[PDB]
Amino acid sequence: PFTADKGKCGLPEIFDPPEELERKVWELARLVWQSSSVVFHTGAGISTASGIPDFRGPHGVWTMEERGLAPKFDTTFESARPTQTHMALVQLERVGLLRFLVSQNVDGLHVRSGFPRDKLAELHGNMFVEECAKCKTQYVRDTVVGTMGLKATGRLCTVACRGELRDTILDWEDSLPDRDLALADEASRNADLSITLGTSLQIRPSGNLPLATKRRGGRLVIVNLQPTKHDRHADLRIHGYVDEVMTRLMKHLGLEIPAWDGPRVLERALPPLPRPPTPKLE
Ligand SMILES: Nc1ncnc2c1ncn2[C@@H]1O[C@H](COP(=O)(O)OP(=O)(O)OC[C@H]2O[C@H](O)[C@H](O)[C@@H]2O)[C@@H](O)[C@H]1O
Ligand SMILES: O=c1c(O)c(-c2ccc(O)c(O)c2)oc2cc(O)cc(O)c12
Ligand SMILES: [Zn+2]
Repeated sequence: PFTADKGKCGLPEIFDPPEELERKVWELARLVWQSSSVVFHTGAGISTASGIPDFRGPHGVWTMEERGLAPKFDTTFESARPTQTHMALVQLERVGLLRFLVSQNVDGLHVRSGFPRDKLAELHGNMFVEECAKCKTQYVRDTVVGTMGLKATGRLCTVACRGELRDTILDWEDSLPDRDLALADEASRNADLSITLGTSLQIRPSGNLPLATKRRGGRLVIVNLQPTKHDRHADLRIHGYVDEVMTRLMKHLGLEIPAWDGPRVLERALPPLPRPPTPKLE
């Protein structure tokens, strides 16, 4: 834990100049239009624009620690709002353009945005989620569960059980929840398009799931300000802020980014909404 390898921290950021950024986001649109099964992979980069620092960015938690400085939070977890990127992903699922969403984020924003939990793998856990050690029932709380490392929180299960509730935050030693990783793995293998957003892809095996898409000739898009572990495997690398990339993508797809109603939990995806007809792609 104290000597846990925190990987490559504080690499220089890359900014695609505007003409190139505009051309890459057009190519991403073309890829989304052409794909049968689109899977998104998110990391801490999608939450930096809500005030939650990442881990390995220039002011990330691990980067600052290396330099003997502290990360800065501009929000609590409870007062953090979903970004434009978070809400774009909600809409993409609703119109059937996203098959599944794999996140390394513990910040609870995908759940709180109203993204359906049955299309989400939360590989590293959720700050707001406790789980019955007996029956495995999960409770999505309105405040952060005050423990980390799969510890007893002190609350008990209420299923019609009295099982001990534990946090879902993996420590360095803990392996990924089997359900989340198994669904994330099946989605990534069966996808013909994996898109990574604000992850450096340094964690194994979370960071490696997008590569599974390349099996049977799937395509891989990496959107990130820094270099990533798997840059050389990407069909398309977009170096720009994920909110800029996603608002431009949504405009190309003719989709609006929906309103956030405040924190709301959706267990099961709703029936798909209508979406714009597809352009002719030669
Ligand atoms: N607004 C932004 N737009 C685009 N890219 C961004 C933005 N902000 C940050 N980035 C990029 O976002 C990337 C975020 O990379 P990392 O900080 O490694 O986070 P992870 O989610 O992959 O960390 C994985 C696990 O490691 C930890 O131990 C935990 O257990 C994590 O769950 C950077 O490369 C930024 O350049
Ligand atoms: O529990 C914690 C936590 O999860 C995170 C964290 C950091 C960056 C992220 O991008 C993120 O999603 C979470 O930081 C912390 C920093 C502390 O001083 C104390 C904590 O207890 C946490
Ligand atoms: Zn129980």
